Amino acid sequence: MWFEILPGIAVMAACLFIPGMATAHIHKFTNGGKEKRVAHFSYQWNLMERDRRISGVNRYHVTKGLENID
Amino acid sequence: MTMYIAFILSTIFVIGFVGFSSKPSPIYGGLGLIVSGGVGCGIVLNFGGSFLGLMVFLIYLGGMLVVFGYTTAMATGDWVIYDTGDSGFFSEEAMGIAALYSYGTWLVIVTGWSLLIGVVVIMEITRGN
Amino acid sequence: MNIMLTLLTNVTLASLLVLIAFWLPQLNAYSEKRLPFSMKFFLVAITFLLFDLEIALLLPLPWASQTNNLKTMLTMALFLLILLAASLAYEWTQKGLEW
Amino acid sequence: SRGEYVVAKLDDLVNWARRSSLWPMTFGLACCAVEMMHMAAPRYDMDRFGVVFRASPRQSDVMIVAGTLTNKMAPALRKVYDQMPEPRYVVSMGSCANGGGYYHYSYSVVRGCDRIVPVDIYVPGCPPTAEALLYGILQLQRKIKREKRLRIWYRR
Amino acid sequence: TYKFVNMREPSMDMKSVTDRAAQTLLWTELVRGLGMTLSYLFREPATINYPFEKGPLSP
Amino acid sequence: GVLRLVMELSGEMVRKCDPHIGLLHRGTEKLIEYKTYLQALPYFDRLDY
Amino acid sequence: MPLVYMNIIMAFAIALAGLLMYRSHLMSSLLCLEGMMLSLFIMSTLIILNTHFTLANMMPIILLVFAACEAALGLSLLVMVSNTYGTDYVQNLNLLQC
Amino acid sequence: AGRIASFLKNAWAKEPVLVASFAIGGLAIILPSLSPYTNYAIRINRATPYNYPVPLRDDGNMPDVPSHPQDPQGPSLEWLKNL
Amino acid sequence: MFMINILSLIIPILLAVAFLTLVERKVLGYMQLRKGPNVVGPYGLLQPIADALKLFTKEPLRPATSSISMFIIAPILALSLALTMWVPLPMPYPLINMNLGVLFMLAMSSLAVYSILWSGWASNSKYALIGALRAVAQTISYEVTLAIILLSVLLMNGSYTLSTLITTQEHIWMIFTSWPLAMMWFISTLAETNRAPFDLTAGPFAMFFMAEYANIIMMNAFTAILFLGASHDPHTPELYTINFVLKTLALTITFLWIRASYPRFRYDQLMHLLWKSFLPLTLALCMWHISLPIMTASIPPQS
Ligand SMILES: CCCCCCCCCCCCCCCCC[C@@H](O)O[C@H](CO[C@H](O)CCCCCCCCCCCCCCC)COP(=O)(O)OCC[N+](C)(C)C
Ligand SMILES: CCCCCCCCCCCCCCCCC[C@@H](O)O[C@H](CO[C@H](O)CCCCCCCCCCCCCCC)COP(=O)(O)OCC[N+](C)(C)C
Ligand SMILES: CCCCCCCC/C=C\CCCCCCCC(=O)O[C@H](COC(=O)CCCCCCC/C=C/CCCCCCCC)COP(=O)(O)OCCN
Ligand SMILES: CCCCCCCC/C=C\CCCCCCCC(=O)O[C@H](COC(=O)CCCCCCC/C=C/CCCCCCCC)COP(=O)(O)OCCN
Ligand code: SF4
Repeated sequence: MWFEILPGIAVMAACLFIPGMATAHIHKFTNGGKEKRVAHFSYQWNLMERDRRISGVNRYHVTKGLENID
Repeated sequence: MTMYIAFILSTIFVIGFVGFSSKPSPIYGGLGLIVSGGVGCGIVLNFGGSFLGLMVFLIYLGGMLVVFGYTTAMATGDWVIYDTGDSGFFSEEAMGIAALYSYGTWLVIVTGWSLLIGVVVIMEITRGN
Repeated sequence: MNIMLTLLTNVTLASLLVLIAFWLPQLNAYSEKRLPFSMKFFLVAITFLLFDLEIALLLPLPWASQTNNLKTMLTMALFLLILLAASLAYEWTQKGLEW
Repeated sequence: SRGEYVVAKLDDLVNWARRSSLWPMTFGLACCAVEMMHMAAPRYDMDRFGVVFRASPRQSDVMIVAGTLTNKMAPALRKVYDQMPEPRYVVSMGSCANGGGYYHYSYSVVRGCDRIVPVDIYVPGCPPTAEALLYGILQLQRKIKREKRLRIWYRR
Repeated sequence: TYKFVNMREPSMDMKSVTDRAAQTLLWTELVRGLGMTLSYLFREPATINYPFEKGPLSP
Repeated sequence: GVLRLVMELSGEMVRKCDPHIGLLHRGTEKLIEYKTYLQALPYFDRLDY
Repeated sequence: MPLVYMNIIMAFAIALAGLLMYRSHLMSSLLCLEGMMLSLFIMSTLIILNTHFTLANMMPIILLVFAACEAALGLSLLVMVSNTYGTDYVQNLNLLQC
Repeated sequence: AGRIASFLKNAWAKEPVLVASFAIGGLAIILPSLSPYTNYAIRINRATPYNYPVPLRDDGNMPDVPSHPQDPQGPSLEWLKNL
Repeated sequence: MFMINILSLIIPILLAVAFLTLVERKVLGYMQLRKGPNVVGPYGLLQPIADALKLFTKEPLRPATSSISMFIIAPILALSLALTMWVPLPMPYPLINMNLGVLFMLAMSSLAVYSILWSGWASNSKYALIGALRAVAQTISYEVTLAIILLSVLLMNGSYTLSTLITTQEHIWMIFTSWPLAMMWFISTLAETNRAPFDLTAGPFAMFFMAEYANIIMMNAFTAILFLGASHDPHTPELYTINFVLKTLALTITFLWIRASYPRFRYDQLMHLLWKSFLPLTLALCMWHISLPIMTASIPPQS
C-alpha cells in the first residue's frame, strides 16, 4: 500500500538530517562548546579580535571572566 | 603575505584579456571573457566590495554575456594602502549604494528615462520592414 | 579562504566523478564503431537583459528603507517600478510579446 | 585462486546491476504494441521490476520490436539499433516480428526482424499476452544473469 | 435524438463574473485535480505479484 | 504508431505538413484474394487493432 | 600609484587594441567594448572603495547599467547587419567608401 | 458613470489579472499618503543610533541639553515603547 | 575540520538525490493505481544503486565530431553549481555565513544557464541547438520574476542574510504575510527547473540528472526556508533541522504530485503566462510590499 513509499522517503530524511546536524556539532566542537560567533559589520569582528588578544591562547572562544579583573 | 594574491589575480585578468583579445572562434573569446569577468569579480570581492562584486557576477556574467552567447548561437604592494579604522554596525558600501534613492534622485530619474528610451529604441530598430 | 576551499572541493569532486564516469567504460574493449535565425527569441533575450538592468537598479531597496527620508525614497522606488511597468506595457502594445 | 574469485564476484555485481534495471525503447509498429502498453498498465506494472516506461534511444538497454516490420521501415529500425549504446539486447515480440506471421508471403514485409538485427528473446503469440511478454522480459533477465564477461577476459 | 456538448452560455452577472475571476486567480480547478489525484494515491493498487500470482484465464 | 512527417515552418508556425505513410503497409488486400472468406476474416481484426 | 591599477589599465589598453585590430566578427568588437567596460568597472570600484567615497558607490552600478544598455543596442544593430548578409563579417560592410 | 462601470465589468471578465494588478499598484501609490503611521516609521528611523552621540562642551547656556543620560531633559522613546 | 563539514554537506545531498528518484517513481506509481520498484531491494531500496552501477558501466557515446572541451565542462559546471548552491543555506547554521547570501544564490542561479547553452552548442545538431535556445529563453524569462519576487519578499526581512529569515518568522510564517508572491514563486521554481507542466525538453547524462535533481531538492529547501519559517531554539538545533527537512520533503512530494496531476504547456503558452500574467502582478505586489512597511510603520531592523 502507500506506506511502502515511506522507507525510501525515510532514507531521504536521514540523508537530509546529516548536513545541518553535522554543522551544528562541528560549530560546537571548534568554538569551545558554544555557537560559532558571527561577524558582519566589522564591529563584531573587532570584538572577536579583542577577545582573541586578551585570551592569551590565541583563541577567541576562550572567555575571560570577572576572575581576570583583579 | 600570500604571494600577492591581488597581483596574481590582476595578472590572470590581463592574461585572459590578452587571450580573448586575439578573438579566436568568438565563442572561445566569449568564454575567455567569462573567465576574465570571474577573475575581476573575484578581485572586487577580495578587495571588500561584496555587493559590487556580486553585482558584477550577476548582471554582467548572467545577463549580458549570456545574451551575447545566445545571439552568437543563433548565428554560425597590496594590503598596505588599506585603512585601520572600523565601519560601525553597518557596511559603508551598502549605505552608499542605498543612498541612490534618498541622495540620487537626479541619477534615478535620468537612468530610468534612459532605460525606457532604450526599450523604445530597441523596438524601433528591430521592427524591421 | 573557506569559500575558496568549498568551491575548489565542489569543482574537484564534480570533475573527478565525471572523469571516472567517462573513463570506466573506456577500459573494456568494445566495437568502437541551420540558417533561419528567428527574431522573436532575440527579442526575448534583449527584453530579459533590459528587465535585468532594471532589477539591478531595484536591488538596493532593503537598505533604502532606513534613510529618515522615507517620502523621497518611496517616491523614487515607486517611480522606478512605474517606469518598469511602462516599459512592459510599451513592449506589450507594440506586439513585442507575440509568437 | 583469489584472482578468479574477485572477477566472479565483480561479474555477479555487474550482471545484477544490468539485469535489475532494463530501460527499453519500444518500436510500436503494430497491434502487439497495445499489449506492450498493457504490461505498463497498473495490473502488471513493468516499472516495479526496474523496467522503465518509454526510455529514450540514447539511454536504452533493450530493444522491443512489437509489430510487423515492413520493407519501408527496416532501414529506420536498423538505424535506431545502430544508435543504441552497448550492452544492447533485442526482443522479438509476436508472430509478425518473429517470422512475418500473417503477412509472411507478402511483397512488403520483412520475414522476421532477425533479418535486420540480431535477436536475443523471441516471444510467441498473435499477440503475446502482457503476461507472456513479462515472462519474456524475465527470461531475458535470467539470460543476462547467466553471462560472464570478466571471467572470459581473465581466462583470455 | 441528439445532445449538445458545448452549447452553454456563461452568466454575465457580477457574482458569476467574480466566481470566474476567483477561479482564474486562485486556481480552484487545479486544486480539484490535485485532490482527485491525492484521493487516487490512498486506494489499493491493481498490481498483481507476478510470477507468484497469475492473471485470470478461461477454458 | 509509426509515422513520418515532413513539414515546412516559417518560425513557430506550420506552413506545410506532409505525412509519409506506408510504414505499416503489409498488403492485406492482396493477401485476402488468396484466402477464403473465413480465412480472410482475421485480417479485419488486424486492420484497426 | 600601485600595480593593480596599472594591470587594470593594461587590460583596458589591450581590449582597446583588440577592438582596433578588427580581424572579423563585429561580435568580437562588441566583446572588446564589454571587456573595456569591465575593466572600467573594476578600477572605478577599487578607487572608490579604497578612499571611502561613500556616495560614489552609486557610480559603478550606474555605469554598468548604462553600458549594458549600449550592448543591447549594439547587439540589435549586429542582428540587422547579419539580416542583410547572413554573417557578421567586418569586410561585408564595404558599400560605403571614403 | 455607466460607461466606466461597464468597462470595469468587462475588464473583470476575461482580464482579471490586469484589473487586480492595476488595483494593487494604485492602492500602493495612494495609501501611504493617507496613512498616519508613515510619520511613525520616519520617527523610528530617526531614533536608531548608528553613530556615537558626541558630547557637547558645556558653557552654562544649554538648559535643554542633559548632563547625564538619566537626566529628564532630552528626547524620549516612551512612545516607541507604547507602540 | 572544515573539509569534514564540506564532505558531510556534499555526500548526503547526492544520496538524497539518488533516493529521491526512487521516491519519485514510487509516488507516481501509487498515484497511478500501481506500485513503484519493489523487486530490487526490500522496497525498491536497491533500485538507485542498480541504476547507478548500470549507468556507470554503460559505454559513453562521444559524438566523434563535437568539441570535447565544452562537452566535458558542461556537466562540471552543472554539478559544481548545484553543489555550491547549498553552502549558504542555514539549517539552522549555514556552512558559510554570508552577509549577502541571497545575492550569491541568485548569481549562481543566473550562471546555471551556461551549462544548457554549452551542451546544446557542443551537441553538433541544429535541432538540439534550437531546443537549447528555447530552454535558455524560458529560464531567463522566469528568473527575472524569481528575482523580483525574491526582493519583494526580502523587503520584510531587512537584509539579504538567510539566517535572519529564521528570526523574521519566529511567530508567524511568511506564507500568511504574502501568499500570492508565494504562489507565483512556486510556479516560477517549477518553470526554472524545467519540471512539469514546463518539461518542454551514460556518465555525463547521469551527472546532468543528479545536477537537476539536486537543484529540485535545493529549490524546495529554499522555498521552505523563505516562506515556511521553522522555530529555532539555540540550545537544540536538531528540532529546527527536523522541521526544515520535513517541510522540504513535503514540498518535493508536492512537486511530484503536480508532475503527476497535470498536462503540459506549449512554449508560447508559458511565455505568455509569464510575460502577461506574472510580471504585471509581480510588479504591482512589489510596489505594495515596498509601500506596506512605510504605511504600517513595520520596517525591519537591520541596515
Ligand atoms: C523646474 C523645471 C520643471 C520643468 C523642467 C523639467 C526638466 C526634466 C524633468 C526632470 C526634472 C525633475 C526635477 C527633480 C530634480 C531632483 C531634486 C529635487 O526634486 O529635490 C529632490 C526631492 O525629491 C522629490 O521626491 C522628487 C520627486 C519628483 C520626481 C518623480 C517623477 C519625475 C519625472 C520627471 C521626468 C522623467 C521622465 C518623464 C516621466 C513621465 C531631493 O529630495 P530631498 O529630500 O529634498 O533632498 C535629499 C538630500 N538629503 C538626503 C540630504 C536631504
Ligand atoms: C562505498 C564503496 C562503493 C564502491 C563501488 C560499489 C557500489 C555499491 C555496492 C553495493 C551494491 C549492493 C549489491 C547487492 C545485490 C544483491 C541483491 C539480491 O537481492 O539479489 C539476489 C542474489 O543474486 C545475486 O547473487 C546477487 C549478486 C550481487 C553481487 C554479489 C556481491 C558483490 C559485492 C562486491 C562489490 C565491491 C566493489 C569493489 C570495486 C570498487 C537475487 O535477486 P535477483 O535474482 O536479482 O531477483 C530475483 C527476483 N525474484 C526474487 C522475485 C524471483
Ligand atoms: C499608474 C498606476 C500603475 C500601477 C499598477 C501597475 C502594475 C503593473 C501592471 C501594468 C504592467 C503592464 C500592463 C500593460 C497592459 C497592456 C494592455 C493590452 O494591450 O492588453 C490587452 C488586454 O488588456 C485589456 O483588456 C485592456 C485593459 C483592461 C483594463 C485594465 C485595467 C484598467 C483599470 C482597472 C483597475 C482600476 C482600479 C480597480 C477597480 C476595481 C475595484 C477594486 C490585449 O490583451 P492580449 O494579450 O493581446 O489578448 C490577445 C489574446 N486574446
Ligand atoms: C488588503 C490589501 C490586499 C492587497 C492586494 C493583494 C490581494 C491579491 C489578490 C490576487 C492574488 C492572486 C495572485 C496569484 C497569482 C495569479 C496568476 C494567474 O492567475 O495565472 C493564471 C495561470 O496560472 C496557472 O495556470 C499556473 C498553474 C501551473 C500548474 C501548477 C499547479 C498549481 C497548484 C499547485 C499548488 C500551488 C501552491 C502555491 C504555494 C506553494 C507554497 C510555497 C492565469 O492564467 P489563465 O487562466 O490561463 O489566463 C491567462 C489569459 N488571460
Ligand atoms: S503479431 Fe499478431 S497481434 Fe501483433 S500486430 Fe501482428 S497480427 Fe496483430
